[PDB]
Amino acid sequence: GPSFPEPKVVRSQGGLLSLKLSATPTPLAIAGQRATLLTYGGSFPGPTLRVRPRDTVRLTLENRLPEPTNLHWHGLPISPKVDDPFLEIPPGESWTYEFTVPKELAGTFWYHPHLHGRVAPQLFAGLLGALVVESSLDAIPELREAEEHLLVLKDLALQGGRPAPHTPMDWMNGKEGDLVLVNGALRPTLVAQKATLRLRLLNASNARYYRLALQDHPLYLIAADGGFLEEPLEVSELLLAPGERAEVLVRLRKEGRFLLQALPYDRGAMGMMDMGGMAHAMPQGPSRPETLLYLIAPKNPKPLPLPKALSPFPTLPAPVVTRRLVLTEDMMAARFFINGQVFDHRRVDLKGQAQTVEVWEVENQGDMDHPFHLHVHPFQVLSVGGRPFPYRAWKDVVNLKAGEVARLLVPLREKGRTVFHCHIVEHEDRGMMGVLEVG
Ligand SMILES: [Cu+2]
Ligand SMILES: [Cu+2]
Ligand SMILES: [Cu+2]
Ligand SMILES: [Cu+2]
Repeated sequence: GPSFPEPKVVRSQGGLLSLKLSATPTPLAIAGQRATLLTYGGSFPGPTLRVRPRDTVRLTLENRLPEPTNLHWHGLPISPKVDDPFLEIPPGESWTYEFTVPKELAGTFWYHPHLHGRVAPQLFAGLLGALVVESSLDAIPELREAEEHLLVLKDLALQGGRPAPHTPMDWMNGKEGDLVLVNGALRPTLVAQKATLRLRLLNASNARYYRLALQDHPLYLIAADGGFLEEPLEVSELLLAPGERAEVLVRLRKEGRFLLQALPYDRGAMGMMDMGGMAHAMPQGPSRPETLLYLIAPKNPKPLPLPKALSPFPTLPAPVVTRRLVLTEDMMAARFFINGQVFDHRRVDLKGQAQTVEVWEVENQGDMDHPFHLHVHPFQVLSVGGRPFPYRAWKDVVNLKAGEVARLLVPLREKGRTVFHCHIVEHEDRGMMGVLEVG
């Protein structure tokens, strides 16, 4: 129908989003070919859930997979008793997630499986969808009058009409696929009807990075992972690591066709080489450039003025502890560590106090990029690689290139046991995850 494919939207009704969603192997048409994927709601991506603060969400997940699964409400600062990373929904069983959307929340979030050891294959097979929290700021004219679209960035590889299996190298690097899709479509065309576009961006890939650039145009960052910036930030490109989100304004400057591209980016993935007594790992180097979509500008584009301001970032109490988390790798074993340990669901690694603020220094001592994710407690990135972060906004995933230190301001919110881990999900399944208990 519409030239631009976008997941179906389910909205709350009278302050309640009540929905039954089954995770099921589903025959689909994807990228001009028939394939059986694992989907929520029979679609890839799963449906977009659009809610408002203080809405009630009642989501019954029926597991029709041959293996156990669960849901992670990625980015939502709700209770880890609801967003429970240790829950197992057995095959054939159902579980109902009921939570209230926090009052002070806005932006693009998402849901996907989080059963340790099975995350990478289930996510890669198509189990993912977006959750949008619409705010009163969406009513200001500079945003309301913009044309809005969600872009779910997720790649795929097919073998015999099914998701390609994980190889040993996939477990080491994180699996990337040759089909680089937007909303499950291969290089769709967006024929813009307005000159200002508001694009909600989601990197739902296992491991692929998206070094985003729109031909002949800057991007205006207005929101990060878990909330608005304080004011629009002009960027020439925008890197989205696995699990990250962003919202940008695009102000179309002239008529024409403009490529939105994932420019070449070296995240440190490795190959293997044998050159006579060698048999050692070699960098894959940068990814080849990918076209994500074709953007057709309307006739005589006159974009709206940018919003002068978005949302003030909260003033946070002085922190009461500093934590250091060091990431390391054993590439040939495909094992990944935090402070020298692999995940153990029985072991509590960190113990913090709710409503206190902590400083987290996360240090990448590996040679690969590692996008560090913390559940339940959104954070403020202060600096990465010794460079001050140029905006204030809630994030829940922060990318660390090799050698870099990120300093995060972490306010602890809901009490309970939750996790932190690399969002190259193969690395999480292979041990790069730890346990935080908030009391
Ligand atoms: Cu996630
Ligand atoms: Cu998460
Ligand atoms: Cu990693
Ligand atoms: Cu997680």
